[PDB]
Amino acid sequence: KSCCSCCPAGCEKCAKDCVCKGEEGAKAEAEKCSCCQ
Ligand SMILES: [Cd+2]
Ligand SMILES: [Cd+2]
Ligand SMILES: [Cd+2]
Ligand SMILES: [Cd+2]
Repeated sequence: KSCCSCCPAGCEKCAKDCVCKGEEGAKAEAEKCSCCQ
């Protein structure tokens, strides 16, 4: 699943376990993040 607001369901960055799973300062609402990019 997209598992994110900053990533789609294809983010292979999240294909391991959602690299941004940390809902701390890596807010997904952002619509996009800066770890997978
Ligand atoms: Cd994300
Ligand atoms: Cd991601
Ligand atoms: Cd994710
Ligand atoms: Cd990310």
